[PDB]
Amino acid sequence: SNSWAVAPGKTANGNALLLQNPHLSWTTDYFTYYEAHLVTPDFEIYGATQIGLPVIRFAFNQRMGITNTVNGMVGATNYRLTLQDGGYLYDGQVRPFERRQASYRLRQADGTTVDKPLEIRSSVHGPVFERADGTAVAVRVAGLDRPGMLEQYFDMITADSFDDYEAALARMQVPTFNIVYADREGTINYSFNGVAPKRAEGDIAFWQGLVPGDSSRYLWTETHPLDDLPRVTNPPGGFVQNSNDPPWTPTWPVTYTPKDFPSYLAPQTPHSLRAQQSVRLMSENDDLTLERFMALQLSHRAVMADRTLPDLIPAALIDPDPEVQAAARLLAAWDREFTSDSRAALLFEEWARLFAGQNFAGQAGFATPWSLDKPVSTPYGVRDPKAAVDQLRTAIANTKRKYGAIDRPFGDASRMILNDVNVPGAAGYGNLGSFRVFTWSDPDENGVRTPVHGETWVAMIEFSTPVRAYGLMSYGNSRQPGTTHYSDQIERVSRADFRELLLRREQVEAAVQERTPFNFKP
Amino acid sequence: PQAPIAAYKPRSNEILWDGYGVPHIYGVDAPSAFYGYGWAQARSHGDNILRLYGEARGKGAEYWGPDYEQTTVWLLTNGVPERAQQWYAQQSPDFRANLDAFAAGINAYAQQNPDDISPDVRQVLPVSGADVVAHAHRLMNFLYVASPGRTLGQGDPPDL
Repeated sequence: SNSWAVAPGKTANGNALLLQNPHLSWTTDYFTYYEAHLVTPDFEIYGATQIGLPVIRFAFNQRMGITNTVNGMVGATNYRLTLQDGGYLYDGQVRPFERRQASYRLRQADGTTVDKPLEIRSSVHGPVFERADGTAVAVRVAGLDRPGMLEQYFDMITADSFDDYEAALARMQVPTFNIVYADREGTINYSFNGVAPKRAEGDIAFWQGLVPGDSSRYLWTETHPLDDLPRVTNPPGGFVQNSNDPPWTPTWPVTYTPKDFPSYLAPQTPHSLRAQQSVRLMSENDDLTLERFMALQLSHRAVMADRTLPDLIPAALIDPDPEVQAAARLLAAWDREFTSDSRAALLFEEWARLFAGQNFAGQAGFATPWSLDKPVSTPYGVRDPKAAVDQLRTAIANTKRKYGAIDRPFGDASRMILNDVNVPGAAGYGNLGSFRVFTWSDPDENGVRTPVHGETWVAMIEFSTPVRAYGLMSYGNSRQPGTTHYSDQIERVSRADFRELLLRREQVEAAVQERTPFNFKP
Repeated sequence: PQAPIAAYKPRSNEILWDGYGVPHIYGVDAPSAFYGYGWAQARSHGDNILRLYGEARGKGAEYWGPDYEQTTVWLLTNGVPERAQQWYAQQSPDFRANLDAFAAGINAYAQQNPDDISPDVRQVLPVSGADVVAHAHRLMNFLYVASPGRTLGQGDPPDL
């Protein structure tokens, strides 16, 4: 997911801009987004949210809006228990489990149910599970006493002012997520939000692994308030951003560093090349219009080719294999953009799968390692060019096997297909540098692949008066069988032809195609 | 200090749907708008909403058999359905009425359009405010924050 908010001073017209841009699976049911507009005499909210949620997480209106990305807030601990004498060892002594006999019904092939017993054991830590390998793990989830998640979001997205927004946020009822805010009064804000246990030792990796379950040393009981968490408001650089990177370059220049916070809140890992592009696209551009803001959102640069091709190509041209030499010349002539008509992109992906791993996040191949001192220009270079040329040899073979050739057009293999709509793909993998993301599936027998994940809901809002906003939903607004509203936006997505989002009553009345009178009698 | 445009004051309850199937729900008050929103979501994503609410009740194994059983064990072991009843009761009166209205909207959609609801998920109806709280609880705390995979030492969810 990506998220941008831009302050009035960084724009041409003087109105803040917001990008909503979550990346989730295109198939997983509970991750499916839905767009809607709710209006009463006392509030108005427009935007998207996961199905089954009664409040809009990606919301905006005439005054303000927010967006979200995953931050991985470590709100739970998995504890390894030491079992002994029917109990578990804890502070020197054996301690018996709480145990409860529950049961549930299980549907049978013949349509009947049978009653199945289920023991539920807990230690002081929490409920106990047994892994296949025999490890007894107790899971301790924070924030189980925070009933107001939905209402917090509801009050945040209907806030009359930034102060009311912050006060709602400060309730700590929403247990995770980076949350970015902007409004027509000119305020922008980034918050690394969640419910994080207060701990007296251990960095994030320690608390992400199995923590010893035999001592009160590691049994946390309190959680941090909002003002202990990384936050940025109206910074000198005039924007905030997050593209799932750790919260250490949410703006530029920065306003804090990792030392300023406990080491268990967020990782200090290298920022993805997409996250590096997020920072560059905002920082290097001034006098932004909504139109330019939108154009920048479509960025689809093979940044990793920028970091590796200078070293890889000459090394590859030294190789006696004429096919490797030809692969090198094809890559050398590529403009390093993931366009539909690129003949080199698929081959470059296959090389990168080996150089940087199947997720493209590997660092060991680089000559110059990532550094927070050069957070948008590292890592860089090819450490061992001879090895990397061998990887290219293998990649050539992989590319031919998957796609039929080393120079099949990107948009001919990469398609977006919903029902009977089949359109050319562009952009791609985030970890290669593409800001606009389409996490292409493995190809079928004919070398055709489609997005498993990536752009879903995309909206860009200028908080002018009235507001102006544009958006698309990759997979439509309906997934019910027979709907005409599943495949009806993907062609527009293939051309980045965004819909004007219609908030004013007169616009809605002009666009209406169906009217459902209702009434609610409690 | 320029003020925003005048807010629209709805005088009747109606959904004006546009040509891409986006609902613009106008309510004369908050519960009416939440009901409209529940109705719309049931129209657009009804089957999968009911299925998820069924799971968050702890009833996945009971309604749909073995493929849903490990989620049932995860959610019952972590007390999710009962905790959702607690959280529902612990809502403020006003917000509880919005949640009840959302659930009523779902139920009303299904009641007036039973042909649009897949046979396998009909047994889930009616849904309640507490069902809505429960799915939100499972999603935030027991999918996002604490996943079955991390505790049980398994793998990561469907892509490739």
